[PDB]
Amino acid sequence: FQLLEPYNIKANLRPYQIKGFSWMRFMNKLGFGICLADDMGLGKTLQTIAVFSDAKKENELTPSLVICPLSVLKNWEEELSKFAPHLRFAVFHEDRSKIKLEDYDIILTTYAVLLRDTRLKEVEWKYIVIDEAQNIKNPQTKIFKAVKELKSKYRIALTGTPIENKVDDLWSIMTFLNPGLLGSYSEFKSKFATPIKKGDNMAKEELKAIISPFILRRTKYDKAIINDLPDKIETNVYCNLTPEQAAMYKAEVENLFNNIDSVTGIKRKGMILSTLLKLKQIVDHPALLKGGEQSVRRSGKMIRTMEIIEEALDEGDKIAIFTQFVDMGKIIRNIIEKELNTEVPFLYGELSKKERDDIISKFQNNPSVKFIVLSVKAGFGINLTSANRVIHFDRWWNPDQATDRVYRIGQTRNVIVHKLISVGTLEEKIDQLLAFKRSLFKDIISSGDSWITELSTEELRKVIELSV
DNA sequence: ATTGCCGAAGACGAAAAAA
DNA sequence: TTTTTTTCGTCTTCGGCAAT
Repeated sequence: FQLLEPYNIKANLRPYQIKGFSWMRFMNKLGFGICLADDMGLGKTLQTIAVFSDAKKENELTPSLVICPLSVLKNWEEELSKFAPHLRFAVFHEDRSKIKLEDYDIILTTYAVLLRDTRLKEVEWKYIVIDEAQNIKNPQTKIFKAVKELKSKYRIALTGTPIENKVDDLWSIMTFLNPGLLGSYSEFKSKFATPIKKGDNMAKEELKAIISPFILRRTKYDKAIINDLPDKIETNVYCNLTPEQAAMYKAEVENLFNNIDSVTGIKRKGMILSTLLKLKQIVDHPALLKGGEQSVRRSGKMIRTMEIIEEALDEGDKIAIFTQFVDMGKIIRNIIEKELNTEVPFLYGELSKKERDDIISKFQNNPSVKFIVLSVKAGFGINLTSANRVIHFDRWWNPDQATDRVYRIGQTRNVIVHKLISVGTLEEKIDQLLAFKRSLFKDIISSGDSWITELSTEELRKVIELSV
């Protein structure tokens, strides 16, 4: 064994990532299928990229395949090009005929697409990374079928949850990594499964022992790492619009550009403001403008928010959701309370200082109260030191750590901050400008969003209009 | 307390229409 | 032939509801 050196990775890997990355490689080189199971938050992706980078210099990368959930496609896209500008990749999703596999180091696909494309089926793959491997639990599924039939020199199954404790899920992921290690799903099931399930120790102990050398996992509270992680970790959660929202969106956009031409001056700014405002609501949830049933299905953000809440809950986290519309504040609280059948305090302006402080007390002190929804604009006294998980539903903060400090966010415990952005909306494109620069793109942008009202009818169109 | 056979719903593509 | 919006269809998990 030996700790490798992050190759041309464009970032500083914390100790545990330098040990998980090199532990992964070491085993791959000794010809084994391993599984990285660290907690989301520990950055499996990056690590998995450090591997790629090194596997590339030793000439063992090109061509490798990554199979992930649609949810996280742009996530790899982004992390790849930022941390490894030097690695060539292709997204295999649409117009997949205009893509020649072999001419790229890496190829990103979807479990979905694997089930409908032979070209993949028949390649000599160096690496094959199954992202969020839970998508394979049931060996009866077709994707399991489709995935085992693939050809690979090296494999890595990435998962968020512990496999060491879900007997049924272990097999597929394990057998994919190293075929045979557990026999047949039938054979396995009646020597470990039913046995372990039926209360057995000599079963687990062994089963564990056979597997353990292929599974590396590190929680966010592991002494080793609690103090190395940044105290505030921020990921961008990509959301898709529901057909309904996209109609409304498209509807409002192609409407401003039917009157914008008519007017100018003061009214041009105002016009673009409300139309901007209506958009920022349509992406949040359609009921904000149409009323009607406040369902999770009507909104893309609500769909992702629920998936997140699910994980976070899986480690008694205390989640805090922010939103610029009081009305959105009520819907979110309503949906969560009903669906999870839990208690959810909601804090916004109007409430009496005595009311506020009553809620913040329920949040940090009642063991059962796991959420809290806030609809306020920073300049008040909110004490959120109990929150380890935070969600920004929409972009409610004045264009930050000086905003998190108004509340006591980093303060007392490591915290993961999810930032929701609707793909193709003005939400993603406006980041493409905040990230565009903060030397020439940061001064007038502090002036609220007024800076957008001056843009230019053609530029405004590229920014607010729905993209593909 | 386990299986197992609907129905139902949701998530994703792809074919099918059509300003 | 194009390009865009709708509808269609497959895979898959899960909530009953009977039945051992």
